[PDB]
Amino acid sequence: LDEQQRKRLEAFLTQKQKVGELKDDDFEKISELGAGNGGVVFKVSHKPSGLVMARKLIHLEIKPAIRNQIIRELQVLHECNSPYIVGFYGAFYSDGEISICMEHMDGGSLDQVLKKAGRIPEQILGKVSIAVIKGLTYLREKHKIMHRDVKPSNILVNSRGEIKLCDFGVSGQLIDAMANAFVGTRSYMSPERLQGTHYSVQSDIWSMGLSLVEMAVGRYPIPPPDAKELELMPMAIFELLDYIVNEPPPKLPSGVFSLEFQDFVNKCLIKNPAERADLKQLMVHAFIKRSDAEEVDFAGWLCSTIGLNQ
Amino acid sequence: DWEIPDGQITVGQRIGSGSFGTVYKGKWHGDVAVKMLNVTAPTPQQLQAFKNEVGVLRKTRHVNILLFMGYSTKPQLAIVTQWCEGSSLYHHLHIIETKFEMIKLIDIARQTAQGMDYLHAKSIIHRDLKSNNIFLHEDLTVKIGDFGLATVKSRWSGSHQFEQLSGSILWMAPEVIRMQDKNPYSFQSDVYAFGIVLYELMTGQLPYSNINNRDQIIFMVGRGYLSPDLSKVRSNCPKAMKRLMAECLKKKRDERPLFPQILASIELLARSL
Ligand SMILES: CNS(=O)(=O)Nc1nccc(Cc2c(C)c3ccc(Oc4ncccn4)cc3oc2=O)c1F
Ligand SMILES: Nc1ncnc2c1ncn2[C@@H]1O[C@H](COP(=O)(O)OP(=O)(O)NP(=O)(O)O)[C@@H](O)[C@H]1O
Ligand SMILES: Nc1ncnc2c1ncn2[C@@H]1O[C@H](COP(=O)(O)OP(=O)(O)NP(=O)(O)O)[C@@H](O)[C@H]1O
Ligand SMILES: [Mg+2]
Ligand SMILES: [Mg+2]
Repeated sequence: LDEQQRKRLEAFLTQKQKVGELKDDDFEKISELGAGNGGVVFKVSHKPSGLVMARKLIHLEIKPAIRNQIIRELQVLHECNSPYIVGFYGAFYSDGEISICMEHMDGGSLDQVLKKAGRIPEQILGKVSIAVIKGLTYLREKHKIMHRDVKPSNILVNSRGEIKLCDFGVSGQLIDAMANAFVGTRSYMSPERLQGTHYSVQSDIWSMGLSLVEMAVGRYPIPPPDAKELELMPMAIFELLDYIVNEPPPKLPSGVFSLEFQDFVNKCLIKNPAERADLKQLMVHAFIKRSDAEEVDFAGWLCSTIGLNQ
Repeated sequence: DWEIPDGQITVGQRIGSGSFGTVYKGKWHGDVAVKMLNVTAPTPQQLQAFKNEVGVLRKTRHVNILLFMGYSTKPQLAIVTQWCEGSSLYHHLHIIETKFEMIKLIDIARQTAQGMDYLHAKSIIHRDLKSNNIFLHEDLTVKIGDFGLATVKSRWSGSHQFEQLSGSILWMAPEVIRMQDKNPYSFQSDVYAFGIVLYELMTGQLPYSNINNRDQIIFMVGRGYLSPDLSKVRSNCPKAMKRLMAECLKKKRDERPLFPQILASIELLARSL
């Protein structure tokens, strides 16, 4: 915890104190940010305090007993205070929708940045891997919770060079309420979880590796690249799940990326969760020791990719 | 030409979105339901197949079937059906927690199979049967909606509507989950979905209540490893009803009975009670 991070952490608690009870009338809608199948997110201004925050709106059709429990369980996010976890202002329910208010990350998710970038450099993914590993560690030690949903759309970045996790399973009732959702298109779900209860933070590490491969090549790696598609450098949802379980895991191309990076993602994609590397081993991996020593300008690379000045 | 022009449909409050559209409460010689479809720019090959399916959905008038009033293409492609008061069956069982008698529960299962039997008699596969698409009109008659419409579900290439998998996974049959048949949707796939609806009525819960992973359900149900826990059927439910539920939930589709047999079963235990 360096000085520039302790400065920013303490600065967030100060603006957070300026926010009291969160009412729906206290917000003015500025612009829409994104819309997955979880909910829709807006950039809003909190009029009683002028703070600009991101407001996620989840519309669940659950009974009020389960819903009031979700709001109660989400208040643990007031305790999550790390430079690798997205800030949390307060959650509430109104007009048939749960509103989770979190800090605004003007860079967006890495899933959006990947679209504007095509591919992401290995030197940048080195810093992203450090933040995800540090983010999963803080959730594992200081709160004993998993993330359960590591994917590019849950890794958030901003213009100040920060990389943070969000949308992690903190509310057990919210996790079970989301289980009655429509089918998605792609899955980042570790093969053990697809088949029965997870192997703790190991199962989050698989998703990080699968997210790294997708951002490194600019394409969802299931199934792996076809013919000459790799030298150029519509599967069903059930077949993707059957592939992850009963097929060899994906891998980086052998010629484009360093061996330290190729071995890093290969230790993260071992189909056996026990043979898979844990946070202790990945923290001292060769690719991480190197990428941590490199002085890469992440904030400048981000604003260049989006089209803004640095 | 069952098409409705512009300025005729007063679009009002936004209600919500589902597997293939967003519903608004509209006005059109009375309250209607306007579902703005997710296929905004249809292909002229997709458009003619949609008009063809509306023609079949048009000639369907049954008491347990929501009235299909046609479509519109002026602002965007949409669907106009009858607006029904009260809550859906999903709201009653899982949100409001309405406490029906066992007689009323069996009666809901009878009218649902009755309407489904009419749809199959006219050779229409629902493809999306669930308690969300079952409304209790004035807390008496059952009304099934969101039936058919296989062409506005699963986006087109240019001329190859490959049946694509969308909807709620809790009601999808295993052969539907796999999509490895390219015509997995069948009469028995609707029968299976009807079996899950029976599980809702007889247990008061949704299936797989102890599984909170979406993709785990998709994989294990498609692999035959996972099945609804029939132990959760409440004590006061008829034995003849619990056996009928298990016949609709058979993993292989050819073992599932058809609705002429299902409706006959329900009315038999409806009398002897
Ligand atoms: C795909 N994984 S799963 O386990 O099957 N399903 C789920 N996985 C993870 C999680 C959930 C549920 C869930 C969501 C979606 C969530 C979203 C925003 C949020 O607010 C927030 N604010 C600041 C920082 C970080 N979050 C808190 C949240 O807590 C939750 O429990 C699954 F439902
Ligand atoms: N705090 C934020 N700041 C900037 N952009 C955000 C923020 N939160 C979410 N977004 C964007 O909003 C979009 C939708 O978010 P979301 O509602 O969680 O769906 P998703 O996570 O992308 N996919 P899914 O989880 O399946 O619904 C994402 O692509 C994000 O890039
Ligand atoms: N004909 C209707 N009359 C009144 N309310 C309706 C009607 N159809 C749908 N609704 C409501 O509109 C909302 C969304 O419905 P809908 O778009 O059909 O999603 P869904 O039924 O839950 N899933 P799906 O039908 O497979 O797309 C729900 O609250 C429904 O109860
Ligand atoms: Mg997300
Ligand atoms: Mg419906």
